[PDB]
Amino acid sequence: KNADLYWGFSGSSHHKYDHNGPKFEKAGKGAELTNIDAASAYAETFKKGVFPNNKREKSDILVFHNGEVKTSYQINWPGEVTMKLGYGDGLVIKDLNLMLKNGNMGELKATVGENSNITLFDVQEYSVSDNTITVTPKIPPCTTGTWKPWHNDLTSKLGSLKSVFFESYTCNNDDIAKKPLPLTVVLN
Amino acid sequence: KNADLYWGFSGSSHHKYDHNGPKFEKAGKGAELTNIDAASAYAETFKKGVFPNNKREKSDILVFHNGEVKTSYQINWPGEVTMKLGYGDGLVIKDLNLMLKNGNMGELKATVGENSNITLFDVQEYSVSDNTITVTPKIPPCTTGTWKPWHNDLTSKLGSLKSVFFESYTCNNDDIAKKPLPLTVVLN
Amino acid sequence: VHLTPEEKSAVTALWGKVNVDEVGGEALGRLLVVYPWTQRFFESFGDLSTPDAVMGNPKVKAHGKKVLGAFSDGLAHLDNLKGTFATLSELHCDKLHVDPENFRLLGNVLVCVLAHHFGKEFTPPVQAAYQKVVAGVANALA
Amino acid sequence: VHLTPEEKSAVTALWGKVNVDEVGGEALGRLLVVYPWTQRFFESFGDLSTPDAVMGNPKVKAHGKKVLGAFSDGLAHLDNLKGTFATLSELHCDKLHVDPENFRLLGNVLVCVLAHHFGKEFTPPVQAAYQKVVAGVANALA
Amino acid sequence: VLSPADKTNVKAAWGKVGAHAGEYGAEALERMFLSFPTTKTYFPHFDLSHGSAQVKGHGKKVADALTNAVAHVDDMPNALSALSDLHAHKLRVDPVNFKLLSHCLLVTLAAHLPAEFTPAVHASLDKFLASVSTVLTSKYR
Amino acid sequence: VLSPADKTNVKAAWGKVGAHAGEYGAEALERMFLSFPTTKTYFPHFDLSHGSAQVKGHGKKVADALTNAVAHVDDMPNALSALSDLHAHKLRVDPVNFKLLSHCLLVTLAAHLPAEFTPAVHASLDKFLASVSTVLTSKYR
Ligand code: HEM
Ligand code: HEM
Ligand code: HEM
Ligand code: HEM
Repeated sequence: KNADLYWGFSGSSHHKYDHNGPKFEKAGKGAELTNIDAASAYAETFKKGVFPNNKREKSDILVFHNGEVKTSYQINWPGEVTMKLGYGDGLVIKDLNLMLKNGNMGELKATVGENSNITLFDVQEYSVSDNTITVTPKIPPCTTGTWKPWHNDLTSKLGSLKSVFFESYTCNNDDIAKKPLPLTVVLN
Repeated sequence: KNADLYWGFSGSSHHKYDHNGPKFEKAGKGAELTNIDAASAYAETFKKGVFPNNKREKSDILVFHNGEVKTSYQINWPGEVTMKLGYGDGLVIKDLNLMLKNGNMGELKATVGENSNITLFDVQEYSVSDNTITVTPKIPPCTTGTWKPWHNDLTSKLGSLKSVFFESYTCNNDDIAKKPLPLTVVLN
Repeated sequence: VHLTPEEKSAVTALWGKVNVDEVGGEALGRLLVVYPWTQRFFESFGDLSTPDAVMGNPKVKAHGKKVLGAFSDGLAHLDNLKGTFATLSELHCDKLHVDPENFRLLGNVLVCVLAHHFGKEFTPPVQAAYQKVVAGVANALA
Repeated sequence: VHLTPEEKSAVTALWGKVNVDEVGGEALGRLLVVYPWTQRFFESFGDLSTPDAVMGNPKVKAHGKKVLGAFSDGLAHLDNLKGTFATLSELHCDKLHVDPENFRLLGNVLVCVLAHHFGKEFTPPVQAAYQKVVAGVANALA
Repeated sequence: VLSPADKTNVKAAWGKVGAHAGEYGAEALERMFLSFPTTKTYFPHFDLSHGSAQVKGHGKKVADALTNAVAHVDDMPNALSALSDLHAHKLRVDPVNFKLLSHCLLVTLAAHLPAEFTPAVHASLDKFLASVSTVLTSKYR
Repeated sequence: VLSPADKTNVKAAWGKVGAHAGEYGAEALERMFLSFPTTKTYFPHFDLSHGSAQVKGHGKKVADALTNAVAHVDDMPNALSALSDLHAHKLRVDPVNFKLLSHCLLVTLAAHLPAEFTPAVHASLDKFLASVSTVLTSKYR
């Protein structure tokens, strides 16, 4: 009848000072910012993320309610949220669309600002246990040069300087923390 | 039959990093470096001193044993100790001689290095309660310009740069802490 | 220094309203408070232990007048600052050993003092013109 | 720059043993690693993300050769560095906008590279002579 | 290294800016671009004309970042890490430019708040802006 | 602002100095006095001739102070407060002189320990000596 999506966005969205990573506000249409202690289905995925050294004590997680599932899986959520990057004006992220196929392909797309069909990340793999899907993003190894752990659609929409929150030249802990966290989808 | 002298030297001798104030070692001839918990007669005088912000957790106090008293009081101790100032070579301080007169005059003198009869400080006042003398050094108010809380004999012997441990141009807490602490003399 | 006639005009007009008895003393005093190692060169001036002792020091005020007089001399010879400041350059380098970075700091403190005295009249164009002058004087002294 | 004949002698003797294929690349590479904002001027050189990527970059090595060639040109005209470096001065200021403090930093990194290559042979007198040369080149470029 | 008095001086002076934060930040940027034209080369994508809305909006972000740095003056590397990522790792701004902007912020404060711009406060603001500049130009990730 | 890697780099390189601490400090001072003669004006009371015992003994104190600064790299204002009192409040050494001595210490390390003087270590030592210099030239009492 529905699906709930749980996502911490990135480890860098959990800095002690919220200007230092993506910050979310004004969740609506089924999206909700929820304290991790009240989003237990995401507890184990959240604990395995790469977080900045100066990490927030109590974290909120994005939870998107009332998703529509077509079962391969095709899931769409009506939720919308505002993402602020540093001192910038907010950008609305909405129309989250997750496609999953053959256990090892698919992608999470969204409308970001005025641009629709923006792939946020490709899927490396996913598994289903009971009524829960665990979705792992496809992230290149951080080796040398420019490291880009999110899809090019996202950073090309954001531009060079807002993409500082989504890419790095170096492989330091706080840069690795910028990568997308995995998703937990609970089917009801 | 004898007198024991208890002295913390200065609040600045109790910095967390011992290169930041006078440091004592090689106590002999009746002088002993004693932990404050074992020199209870000095406990209340020590607690009223002006100490640097970055203060040592557990402090040692100078204790000079086997002093000779002539009763006005004239007390001499045989003890010797080495004082190191920062990265300098040590200076032996010995032959401590305390003269007290009329309740409000007198001075503490010592041999400092190769120089005898060096007044360390003049006495503002002293009081006797039971078998204990509390001796208060005469310290000018810190107003403006060069502030010199020790006798000129001491700083003129030490020279300009070693006198940085005994004087200041400013009245900041860590500079006020350079002033001589009071003495406690226990008559036995 | 290359200033346009309009920039030279703005500099000359503001300079005419400068209180020559105070501005120099304030710039030198603020140099001593803000960049406190500069007090080493003026040790003989007496009490420099607090900002109030520095600003109120009669020797700081008198020397500040001399400094302001030299910046004014630079306004008369903008196309030959090197030749005009030749004697002072020799004095501050060969005799006083003043690192030339301090000349830039003094010029910027003088710009702050002009801004503090003139307020809204020290407009961004007026500051830009004074920046060319103080850079020229500091380079000439170096 | 005013060097005594003995200082010019020490400079010329050490310069003759410099590996012209490496020292320049090492000085430029170390400038980019130690003073990392200097990488802004060489963005087109490719991978500068780590010290190893910087030092091993073929464009850093090739450009470093050109820089070393210019310091060598300064050794030929010590009494007219301003005139000799006129074209480069115009290039680095009017076109590239390199703040002149970076010229001093590059000269000091080159002194470190000479010390690293020559060890005990880069004696305090030999360094003192090279300090006059690198200050003269950095002032000429400024 | 800020003294305890430097910290209380900066907090008191910056607290007097208040609603004029954006205005002062915009004016400091305008003074910088006009006095030191080489600094314009970091903003090739901006409309840099006087009274530019882009310069005004940027000035409000600079002033808000300084308000945050003042509030967290004893934990600035942590509080400003993403600004260090942008200025030191991405833009690679030459530290001389931070001295230029800091001077123009001092000039703006002196022009608008003469009662607050005492010699002691000027000294504390200079050190504070130098410490913010060191954080934003250092690579400490 | 030192990164975690800068701190481990400085500790490893300075740890290789060991018994040669005084020798390296003395050589760095000699290089400074000879290359930048204006620095001699801070030591008018010294015998400044080559191989001077006074310069040798002073070099051992400078090197020992750097060993302490390395050991307490995350608490340097507290660990070095009496050195800040001497250099900033009493001597009032111009900060340019600290850049000169830091450069001569780098040159000495490059000459004596070429295996340790990698580009990464040179970068970390430069920032470390700049942070020690800021502490010793700041008035934070
Ligand atoms: C006190 C020093 C400074 C502070 C507090 C500061 C602060 C800021 C802030 C808050 C932003 C916006 C970041 C965001 O949106 O998340 C920014 C962006 C930027 N800064 Fe700075 N900055 C300083 C100095 C400088 C200097 C000296 C330059 C160069 C001359 C510079 C060049 C830039 C550029 C080019 C951007 C991007 C602007 C854009 O595309 O909108 N900054 N800075
Ligand atoms: C890395 C930087 C430096 C360190 C670690 C350092 C350390 C020291 C130490 C440990 C002392 C002895 C203090 C004592 O005995 O308690 C000292 C003294 C002194 N320093 Fe420095 N110093 C540095 C830079 C400078 C510079 C750049 C100058 C000037 C060019 C300078 C001038 C002096 C003078 C004049 C003395 C007094 C020497 C005497 O009378 O024996 N220092 N320094
Ligand atoms: C940058 C602009 C400066 C200007 C225009 C300037 C101008 C002057 C003038 C006109 C004199 C008096 C010359 C004489 O009559 O013999 C003087 C003296 C002096 N200046 Fe400067 N000066 C500047 C910067 C500095 C700086 C930055 C320092 C030190 C940090 C400094 C330290 C001195 C000293 C120590 C004297 C001698 C004062 C005495 O003992 O009577 N000056 N300067
Ligand atoms: C201080 C000593 C320096 C010397 C002797 C020097 C010398 C040179 C020479 C010989 C060229 C090539 C000129 C041509 O053939 O057209 C050049 C180009 C250049 N220099 Fe320097 N330079 C110095 C410092 C710097 C510094 C400190 C920077 C930047 C931080 C810098 C950035 C550049 C850039 C960006 C180019 C153009 C390279 C390209 O895109 O091909 N230089 N320099």
